[PDB]
Amino acid sequence: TAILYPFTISGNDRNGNFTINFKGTPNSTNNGCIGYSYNGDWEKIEWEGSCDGNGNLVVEVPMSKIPAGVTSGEIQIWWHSGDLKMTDYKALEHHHH
Ligand SMILES: OC[C@H]1O[C@@H](O[C@H]2[C@H](O)[C@H](O)[C@H](O[C@H]3[C@H](O)[C@H](O)[C@H](O[C@H]4[C@H](O)[C@H](O)[C@H](O[C@H]5[C@H](O)[C@H](O)[C@H](O)O[C@@H]5CO)O[C@@H]4CO)O[C@@H]3CO)O[C@@H]2CO)[C@@H](O)[C@@H](O)[C@@H]1O
Repeated sequence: TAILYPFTISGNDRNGNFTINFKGTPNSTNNGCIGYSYNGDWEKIEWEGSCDGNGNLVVEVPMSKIPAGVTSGEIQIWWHSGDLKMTDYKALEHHHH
């Protein structure tokens, strides 16, 4: 039961990380990706992790994994053993709550 969150980025700036905060069922098992179209073809930077006792999960990916010229994509949740939602993401110095 996939969940998709669209995003837009600069095509040029690639310093730092793409950081995602999720809230979900404590101790849940979760995975997904950061996906994007690269010259029309879909590529995926997979992520996985378990929520802590408070139900929080932070995912970090280097921005350098997204090729130059890419301007849009989706944060995707794939597997979630309980509940999971994106509460914030940060890329290229910009938070999105
Ligand atoms: O460890 C937990 C659990 O994992 C189990 O195996 C999982 C596995 O870990 C993954 O969760 C896997 O994930 C697949 C998803 O179920 C789903 O099919 C997903 O589909 C994506 C697709 O990959 C792609 O990103 C697609 O992007 C679109 C985009 O949305 C946009 O429309 C654009 O224009 O087009 C692109 C391309 O079409 O979006 C889809 C989501 O809608 O793909 C995942 C794999 O890449 O599922 C497995 C379960 O079947 C087991 O190992 C288990 O034992 C273990 O407990």
